[PDB]
Amino acid sequence: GLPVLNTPGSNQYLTADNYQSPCAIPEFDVTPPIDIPGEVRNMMELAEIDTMIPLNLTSQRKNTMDMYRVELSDTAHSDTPILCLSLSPASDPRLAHTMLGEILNYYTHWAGSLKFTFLFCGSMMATGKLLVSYAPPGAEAPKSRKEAMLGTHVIWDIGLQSSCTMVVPWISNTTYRQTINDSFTEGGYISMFYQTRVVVPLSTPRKMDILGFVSACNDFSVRLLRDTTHISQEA
Amino acid sequence: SVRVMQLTLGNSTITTQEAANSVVAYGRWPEYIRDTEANPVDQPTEPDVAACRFYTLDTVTWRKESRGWWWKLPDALKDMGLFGQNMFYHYLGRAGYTVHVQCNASKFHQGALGVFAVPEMCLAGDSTTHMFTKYENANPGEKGGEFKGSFTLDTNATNPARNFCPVDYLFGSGVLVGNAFVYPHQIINLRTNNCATLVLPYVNSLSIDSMTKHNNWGIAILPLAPLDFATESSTEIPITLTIAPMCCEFNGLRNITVPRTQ
Amino acid sequence: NSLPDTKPSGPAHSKEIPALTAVETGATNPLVPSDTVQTRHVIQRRTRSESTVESFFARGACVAIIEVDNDAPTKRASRLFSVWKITYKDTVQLRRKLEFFTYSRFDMEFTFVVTSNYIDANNGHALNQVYQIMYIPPGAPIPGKWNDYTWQTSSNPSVFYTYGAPPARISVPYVGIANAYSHFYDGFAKVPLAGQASTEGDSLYGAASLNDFGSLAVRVVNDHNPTRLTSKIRVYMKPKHVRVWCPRPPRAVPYFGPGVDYKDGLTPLPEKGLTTY
Amino acid sequence: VQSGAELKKPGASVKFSCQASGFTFTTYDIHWVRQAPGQGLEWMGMISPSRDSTIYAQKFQGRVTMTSDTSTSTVYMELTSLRSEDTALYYCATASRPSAWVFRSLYTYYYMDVWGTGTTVTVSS
Amino acid sequence: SALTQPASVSGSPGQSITISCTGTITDIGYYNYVSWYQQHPGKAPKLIIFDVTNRPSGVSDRFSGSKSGNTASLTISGLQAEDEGDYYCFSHRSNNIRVFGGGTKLTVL
Amino acid sequence: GAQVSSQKVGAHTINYTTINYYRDSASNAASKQDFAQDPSKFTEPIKDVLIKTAPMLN
Ligand SMILES: CCCCCCCCCCCCCCCC(=O)O
Repeated sequence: GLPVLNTPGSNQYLTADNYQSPCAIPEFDVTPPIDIPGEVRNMMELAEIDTMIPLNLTSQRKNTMDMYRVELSDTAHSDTPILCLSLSPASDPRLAHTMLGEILNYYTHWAGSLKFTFLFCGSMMATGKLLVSYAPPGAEAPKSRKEAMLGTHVIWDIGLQSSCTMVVPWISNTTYRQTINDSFTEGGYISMFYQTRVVVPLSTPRKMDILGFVSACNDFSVRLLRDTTHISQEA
Repeated sequence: SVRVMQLTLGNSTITTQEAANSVVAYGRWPEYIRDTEANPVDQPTEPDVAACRFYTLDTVTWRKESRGWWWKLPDALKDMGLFGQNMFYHYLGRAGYTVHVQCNASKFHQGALGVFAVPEMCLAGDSTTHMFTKYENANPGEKGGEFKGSFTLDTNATNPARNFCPVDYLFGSGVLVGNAFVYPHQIINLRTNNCATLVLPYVNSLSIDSMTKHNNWGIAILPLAPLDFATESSTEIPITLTIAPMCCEFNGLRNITVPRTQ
Repeated sequence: NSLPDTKPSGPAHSKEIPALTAVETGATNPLVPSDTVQTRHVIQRRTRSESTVESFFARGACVAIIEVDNDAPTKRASRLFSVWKITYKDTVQLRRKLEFFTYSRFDMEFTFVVTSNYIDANNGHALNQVYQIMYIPPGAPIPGKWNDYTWQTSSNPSVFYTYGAPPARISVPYVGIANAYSHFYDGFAKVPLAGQASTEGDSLYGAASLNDFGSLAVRVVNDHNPTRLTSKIRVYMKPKHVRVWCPRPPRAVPYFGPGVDYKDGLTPLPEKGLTTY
Repeated sequence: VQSGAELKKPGASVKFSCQASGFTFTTYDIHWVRQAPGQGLEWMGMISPSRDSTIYAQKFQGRVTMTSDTSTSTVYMELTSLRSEDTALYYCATASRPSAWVFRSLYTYYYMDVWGTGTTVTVSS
Repeated sequence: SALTQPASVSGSPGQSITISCTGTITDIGYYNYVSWYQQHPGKAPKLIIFDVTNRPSGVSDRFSGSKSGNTASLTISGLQAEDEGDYYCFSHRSNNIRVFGGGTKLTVL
Repeated sequence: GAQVSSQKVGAHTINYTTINYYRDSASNAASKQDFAQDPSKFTEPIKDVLIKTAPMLN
């Protein structure tokens, strides 16, 4: 009889323990594994894949195939924005239902850089330039090209290479950012503007669509697992 | 330089001049069963060039009102020659695939197609009764099926249809179609490329399975951007699939399987 | 190990174009922030340890609530024993986490939490109860009564739990007949043949085995008290030593049955303007 | 379990009444099964007074509405329009015999074990 | 959509008979909620089997039940003259619809 | 037959000790020592070698 003392925390069930346990089926011959292609060892291998963003969540456009498409036009030059994003990779209604957003809804803290890739789906004869900008927070959100020129921006020329990637750098006052829509540790503002305009010749469609993609970089991390608000069960 | 390719398998040859690239799904080329992973004990038959060749399915037409198309493998190649005969004669079958999608248009056209290769592409039914879709509707063959714009419930309890009702933004399975890019994929954008090539290895939880009971891969073609041409009244361009099996082997030889069709 | 460090980068004017890409080829552009903006040297000490698949599946989840009663068998037909067929698909959270992937292979640890309650305490009192949890593999006989011969457990594994104890915990190995579990099965159990009748050859779409992992049988060992006592045992399921093999998009609509079907809960995204932040 | 009356009229709506005990009203589900003469049994629907949820058969979905009354422990069934095939004997049944098999993973399934004496309705001029 | 039963089964006293009930998938062939009911003329239906092989209290032991695929069978061993009447098959369909059988008249010869 | 290994150094001895008490491997605790990763089979599943500075279509 070895003298022992029972510490507090005895006879509890913690859901996240790592204790050993007896086996109900001893001496079982486990079927040996095979080399199935595509083995996933980390969730951040899946967040580094481009997935489409439901950018156009207008009431006639949402929950249809039209919500992934933003319509560009042949009309004259203006400094009004084409799209606007609030950079909350979860709890923005556009970004939270991407695969990056669905992985990040299982976590409370995120850190790292993001890649935004926009694909041009017009004709070959269609030619134009675009300004894709990122504004770090603490200021008024840019409603014109003159305001968003001062931030981090990429000028994209439409040509043979049909898509361009803007890398949002990790500019933050904290080591990790919170998943929910907290005003503290907010992400920034992302918008797209016309630099010059899209011009087409005759016998060409004057309206063309753009498709946006989101993915994480190699410096991306999450650190505290949680439940999601995207699933529910009745009764 | 990169934009030209020549594929050859068996007696068939595909040449393209406006290719993007070729995607090998999950970085794995198709291969035969190694001796360390072989579950059946009988000698496999390997038809080689009799089965590993490019078969061309029926041509579907892309227009403005079209919402998508889908196919099942190896169900789409069940009537395609000696591959279909070796599938129907044998109990077990394993094949990798090279899927080539062809869709050409002029430089004044616009549009984009998403070519998605889905392992275990399950589709939802049309009724309240769960898992009630029959074999004849879940295996249409070379004609495939079509994605629909909205969900419609079958109220006929006397003679139910027992069919799929795949909604294209729900991808036929209740997942958002923007997140379908985690599958191995290529995009046919008409200003960029006229073809898509996917090389699919054998992906299953078994080394070999019954091909007549089980579909390993599903190919989904969805218009990511709609077709438009010159602001005129109507336009219609064709889409052609060409699928080649790779590394075929079959084990359990018995009499012919004639499935019920109605 | 730590993530790769941010190398310092100056201004660039060259033929190299890392920003231009083509997503028609099916690849992600592998860009870092030094390819687009000027960066400083940052030594990164962050790790991806919590984002592993083992840490993702490290938490247990409730899969069943099995209800048993202790009562005299002569009145009102109380549930003296109850049988539950083992599946994960009736609770949505662990089902969604598993249906992130197609194929999986893990050991599993079970945990059973038992609570008891009095229907009416004015009828008397009752003693401490002992609960028997019997595993029924597929093919083993099912009990028909609470005092049947099948509860002797000559070959079936059984766990006896005294009320008030710490919760009962066992582990099982990988018990699948394949080389991995299949979360999705695009197929049928049997193929209908030509010439046979319409009642023959039908099967469910995606069922595979109808009884794949068996059932759990729960009863109260003790005899009947004058008071009716109800009891709920909650099954908590924790995967460990996890390997997964094919990533899938997560489910965006409410689940409807064991398959991929949907009836309601559609149109999930809310209204948000295009040019409003 | 008691049935209200026995009636006859073509065309117009006929209301049914079934009164049970107060324990069985709040705990168990109440089912409606009809029986044409020599033609076997036919399920019509379910009223569950603990949560006031209704499930109807697809043959009787548009015509049959079921209500509940907690003050008298009585459930009601109304057929909004009647045809000549609806000449049948209508039973009121209480589902209180349970199954050992757990319905889904959280609920209990009950079979019918207590049946009322019935109600005969004739649809003829 | 109703379940299939034979119209009439006949037998002498002392013999062993079997009444068969064939349904479909999403039915008997999927669930274990298969039950049997007995109806004498003028009476309410009485439950004689509630789960697949299980009997309620008070039902005589000569009744038995089994299931093989999409078919459930009720077997009466040692038939008596008091068993004359109708036998009804009952099961649960997966769309939460409860459905009966056609009914089998038993005649004791 | 004890196994000694290093734990996490967050807010921080360095080592911890684990002994397997049961015969079968399903009884063992989660080791959580895996840090293998290769996203290139999902992010670049292309037969040709991708160079980020080059044009992707050439
Ligand atoms: C004394 C009780 C013993 C309990 C025995 C449990 C039997 C093994 C259960 C394995 C469940 C597997 C669930 C996931 C499989 C899948 O992904 O299809």
